[PDB]
Amino acid sequence: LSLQTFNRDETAAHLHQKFPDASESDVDEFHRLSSCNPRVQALSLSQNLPLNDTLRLLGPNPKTVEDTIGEVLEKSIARLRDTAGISERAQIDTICSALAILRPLIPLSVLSAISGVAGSAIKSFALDLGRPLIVSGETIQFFDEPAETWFQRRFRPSAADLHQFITKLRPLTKDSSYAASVLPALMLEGNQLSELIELAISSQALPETSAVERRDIELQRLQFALKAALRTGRYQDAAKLALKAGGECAGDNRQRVLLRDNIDLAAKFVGSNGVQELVSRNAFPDTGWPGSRNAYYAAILSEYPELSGEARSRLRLTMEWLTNWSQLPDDERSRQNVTDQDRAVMLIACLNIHGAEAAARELRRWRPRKLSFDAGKIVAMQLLAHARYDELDQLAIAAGNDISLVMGIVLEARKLHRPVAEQAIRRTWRLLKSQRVSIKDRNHANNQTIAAITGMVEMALIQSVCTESESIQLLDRYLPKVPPYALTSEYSKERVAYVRAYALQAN
Amino acid sequence: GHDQEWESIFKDCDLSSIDGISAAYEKFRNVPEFYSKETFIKKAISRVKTGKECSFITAIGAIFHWGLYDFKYILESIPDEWTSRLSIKTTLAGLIKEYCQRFCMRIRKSRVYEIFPFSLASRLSGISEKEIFGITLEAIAESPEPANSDRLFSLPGLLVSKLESNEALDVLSYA
Amino acid sequence: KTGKECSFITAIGAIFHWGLYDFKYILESIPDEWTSRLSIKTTLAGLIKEYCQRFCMRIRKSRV
Amino acid sequence: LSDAEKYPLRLRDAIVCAVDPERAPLSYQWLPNRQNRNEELPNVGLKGDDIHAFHTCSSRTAEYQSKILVIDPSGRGKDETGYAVLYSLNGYIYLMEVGGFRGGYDDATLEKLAKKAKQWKVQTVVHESNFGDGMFGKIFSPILLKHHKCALEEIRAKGMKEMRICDTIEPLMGAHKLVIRDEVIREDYQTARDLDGKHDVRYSAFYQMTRMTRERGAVAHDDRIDAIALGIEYLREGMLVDSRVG
Amino acid sequence: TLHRFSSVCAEISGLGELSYHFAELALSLWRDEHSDAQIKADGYIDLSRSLISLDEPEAKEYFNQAIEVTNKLGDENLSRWEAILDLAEYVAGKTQVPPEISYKLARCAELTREYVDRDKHFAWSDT
Repeated sequence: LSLQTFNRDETAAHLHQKFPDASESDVDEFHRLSSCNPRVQALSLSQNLPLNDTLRLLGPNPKTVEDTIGEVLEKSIARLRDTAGISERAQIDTICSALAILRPLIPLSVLSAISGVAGSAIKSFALDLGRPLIVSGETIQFFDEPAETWFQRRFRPSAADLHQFITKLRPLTKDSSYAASVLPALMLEGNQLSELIELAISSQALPETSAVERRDIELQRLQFALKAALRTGRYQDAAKLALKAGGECAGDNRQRVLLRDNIDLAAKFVGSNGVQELVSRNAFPDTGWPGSRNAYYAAILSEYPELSGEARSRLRLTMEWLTNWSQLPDDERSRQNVTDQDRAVMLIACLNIHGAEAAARELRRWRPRKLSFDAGKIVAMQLLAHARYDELDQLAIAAGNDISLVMGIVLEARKLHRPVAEQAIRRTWRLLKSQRVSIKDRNHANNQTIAAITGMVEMALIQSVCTESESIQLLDRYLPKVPPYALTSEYSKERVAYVRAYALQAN
Repeated sequence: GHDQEWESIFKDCDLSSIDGISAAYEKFRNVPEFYSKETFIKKAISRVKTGKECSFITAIGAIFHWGLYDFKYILESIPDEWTSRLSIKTTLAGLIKEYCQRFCMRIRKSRVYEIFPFSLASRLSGISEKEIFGITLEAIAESPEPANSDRLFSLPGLLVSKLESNEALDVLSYA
Repeated sequence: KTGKECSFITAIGAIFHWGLYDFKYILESIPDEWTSRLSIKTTLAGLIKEYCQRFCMRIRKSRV
Repeated sequence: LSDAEKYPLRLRDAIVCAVDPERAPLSYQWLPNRQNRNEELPNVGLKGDDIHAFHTCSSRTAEYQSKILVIDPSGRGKDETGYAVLYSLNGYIYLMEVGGFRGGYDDATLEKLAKKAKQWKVQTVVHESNFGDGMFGKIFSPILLKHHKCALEEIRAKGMKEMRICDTIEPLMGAHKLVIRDEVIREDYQTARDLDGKHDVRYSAFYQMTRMTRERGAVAHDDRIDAIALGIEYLREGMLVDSRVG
Repeated sequence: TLHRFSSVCAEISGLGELSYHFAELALSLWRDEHSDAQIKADGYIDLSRSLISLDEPEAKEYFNQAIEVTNKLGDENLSRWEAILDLAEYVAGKTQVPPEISYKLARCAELTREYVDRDKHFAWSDT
């Protein structure tokens, strides 16, 4: 018989003993980041740290208290060797050699095949050693970068190990995208150079897979055959390979930005395994302030329920970097631009993980209230595309007195002929009637005030929220008495809004 | 003019030692005006004693750990008389090899602008240009980093020194 | 109904576990408008392969 | 006759004045009239484009808010490197020099540009960047720093250059926010020299401006008006700074 | 405008077929002609996004086209052309050259002039 690890309810009943008021998402984050292992949970909770620090030390790239890297890890691995049985120590050394050479998302089956060790021994080794390793699903990972670098320098394999790994690995390449992607980097180490050259030059086969994976295998083959050709004096083939490889490299670089900028489609047409592998390999580049990547990684993970516990832990890591940016001097801060697209993706991530109200609170922390209008249009477009009407209604109600968000939402909702929840429109109509609004551009053109006011009036009319006297008073407050310029320029952005507004006031 | 600024900068600065060069550079930095590295180089060459030049070249090559662009100045500044002595030639050959190995992912041959003057370095050191491209290529073959697109589209301009013309025509027809 | 055709094709292929002769009718019955949409083409391309693999000992080319 | 939409840009819609280098009036009002029309400046514009001064302005004067120099470096082959000098105050944008130097990255051109950055007491140097070139700033800065010191900043723009120029200048000129220093109109017209030194109007900035169209075959030469467009766009977008509280 | 029509007609009952029609017409205006790979890659993304609420297996295929098209010509030209010139001016003085190679070099020069924006970025005299 076999005995089974904790489920979610067991972990919740464990966690509420120390912190009897933790929320569901805290239970989710604590259940994911501890591999459902009771000893790990007890060991972490025994420190009597605050709750947020207890979660933070289980997250990616924790506080590097070690001034001289790798010191305690050497002792831990030595002590693990000394206490093991006489049969186990070769297997421990083999696992150490195997982790130093593979690409970073290792499935346990391939590691078991190439090393010959049973999977449960690998899992028990990783549970004994603790951080920097982690086991989740059927995958092994490192969670800290200089620890990983020191490990890859300290335990680099020998020639006989490499020969065994190549011989074991090569038959699997007919079925696995991972094996086909990994093999050339091992052949370059093994000095099987000519086989690598003829592997890249000739039309050697591939497993059945989508385009996003096939591009990777093609590029890796070319990139390592170039090195082999230069090492064996095959200069004509080297020049032809360089010309062939430049376009593939540029195509990969152009592909990754396209995936980054279109999270809504990318999360849907790529499976969850590919989504985890994109984060693991660190594929997205930054967008002008040093911690930007983690904003998008938080978003794309949040589309899947079962990855939710990881998603929060990435979002938690983002708010550190943003905090640092807020503390720079003004001249330095003026050189690190933060765009409205970033605010939109952070708003989407927080809405998916926490809720509408917690999403709405953070948008009020940015000082010029123009920014709420800018973010609100993008969020409304993304939500209306996928027919998520009730979530948009909840976000509209939760906005409170931050009327710019509502005025953006109704402006985007009017274009697609969708209704909006009447509670928020009644409240914001009540606020509009008595106080100034001006969505002022820094540019002296494309002032959006007329379009937003007209959209509000159209929405109020179609729902029979207001009287016509109120509408006349409101339009009369805003329409200029002399004609503005834009009526006689065919490329001025403002023209159609004025034509619509004057026609509506006249009728 | 401005001579006494120089007479203050080189005050007790032993240019034959490593430390005196750094002291002189800090004295140059003390009153921020007229920054032009070549002027400091030229004057320090004007002040070195007889028979200790090679110490100066090795020191000035070592101290500032020169970037990609700046190295051009030193080769440009050496007096012609110094070419008559063979120790100087072998020292310059070693210092050229140091640079060619340190920046193998960024050296290229261009029509727009000449970052590194191959012909001048070749004449001063005695290493022919066909050896300099080989020194760059073997350092590329050893390096652990992957290449970028700009490195990949400038390798044929280096590999072309190896090929016979009948092979280069095939490469062109392929391209 | 519009927008659920591929579900119909996959279902009607799957349910009856068709014999050798009967498969002919399905290809014969599909309307021409159905050809304009790329999902339908990839679904049919997926369905042909299973037939070609299931009956490899009986498929032949004939004049009669 | 296509006279209203063949050429978007007209010289009638901008103020020309001999502004003071240190203070300027805080507002202006526009009315082209015989009293305000100039008659002595050379004018390459099409028939009916007459240079006019302002009609009335405020008596209250203050120092300018920001001061930019813009550079468009020469590409492949021999062409002139373009540059422009612009300041700003409230909605108004002031243009005070435009011209060009012929050559490459030789020391003479860069020395002249550094001295020009010194002469007007500029505050920021801005330039266009393309294709991952990466050279020009690294080359130029150690030459600049011995004359004047300030930050250097790159941009890259995208799309149809002709439509970008038209769609940048036309909203600004329609709001009549553009004030031009007087002698510029002469200086450009004097400096419009071919390689041999012969006079040729095709190198004049205002000739390039008045023949601009929203077409891909619009004009063969653009080196000065492009620097004007990038200066306008940078003064338009660069003023914003955000903050976060909590 | 066509994308907006495609999106709106998907929610109205009984108008669904037009959602395909307005898509294909929108494809016809730019699929045949020259443009860079990024501008082309952006169009299939909007085609894909317009049809999500209606027929998701059809929406997937335009995403596959968007991923596939990114290999083609783009900003990386004028780097490739310099390598071609570096080869050609090495081989030029030494041997006889067949006429068809010389013809194809000029044909590709005429092709590569079309993609640049400003004329000053193209190497006339060297070519």
